Amino acid sequence: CTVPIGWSEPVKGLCKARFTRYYCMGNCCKVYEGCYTGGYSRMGECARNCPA
Amino acid sequence: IVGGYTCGANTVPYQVSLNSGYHFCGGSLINSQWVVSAAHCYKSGIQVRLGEDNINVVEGNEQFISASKSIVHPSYNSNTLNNDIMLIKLKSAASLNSRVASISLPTSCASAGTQCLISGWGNTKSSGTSYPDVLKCLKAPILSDSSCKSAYPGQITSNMFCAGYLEGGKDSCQGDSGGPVVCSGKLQGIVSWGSGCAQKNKPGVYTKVCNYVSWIKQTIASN
Ligand SMILES: [Ca+2]
Ligand SMILES: [Cl-]
Repeated sequence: CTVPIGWSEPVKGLCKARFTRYYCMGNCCKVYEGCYTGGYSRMGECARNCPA
Repeated sequence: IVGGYTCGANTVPYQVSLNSGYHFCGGSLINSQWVVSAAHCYKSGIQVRLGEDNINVVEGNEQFISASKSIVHPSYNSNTLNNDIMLIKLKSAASLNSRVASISLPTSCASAGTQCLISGWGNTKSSGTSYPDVLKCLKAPILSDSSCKSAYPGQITSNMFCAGYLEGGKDSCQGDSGGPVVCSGKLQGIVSWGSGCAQKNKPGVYTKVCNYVSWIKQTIASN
């Protein structure tokens, strides 16, 4: 999944956890590692909800 | 840990990795059946990994133990991160040895200027991502409350302190949360939050463990 330059990505949390979350970025789900509470914990759950 | 160095295998024997299929937070072993971490690290399905150095290679000193209880502070506030502390009970007791050892709780709070040791398997880059195999370490001073509030006005409670650097380049980072800040042989802090990592004028913020001695004791006694 390639996110174009300028796209609005998820807001980085201030906490210092490294959760793995999958977020829909336009056409496809991309993995985000950090203090993220949004998106989905399972890639397939993101994918069936992407686009949105 | 950004701007730090290699601790050396099992030299931080109270350091644990919290794993849920991957490393997501650290913690600190405080007795054979209890770990201290951050409340914001709470999730289902936690395995505690003690005795780790390289978290991606079995080196033989690991103990893998499920978290049987994961107990956030009841007054943890997920918006302000006040009371950012959690206790994890181990399903079976750790076998304490030279590589897996508890860290003493504080009897009193630490003072500004004290150099502490902060450790973890978090990101080593302040922009982009590089997660280490082996445990990383940073020596960092406790900053004054007024300096902490200058950096983070309106955001610092009595249960938080700042430690690190104001000029950038040295900090804890994502993946270090929940892990130790040890000062003078005592667990004084828990890696909690900051404005990014290793940014100018934005030191790391840590849960102030000395305020929670009674809660920790009572929680352990009652669970
Ligand atoms: Ca290992
Ligand atoms: Cl999946």
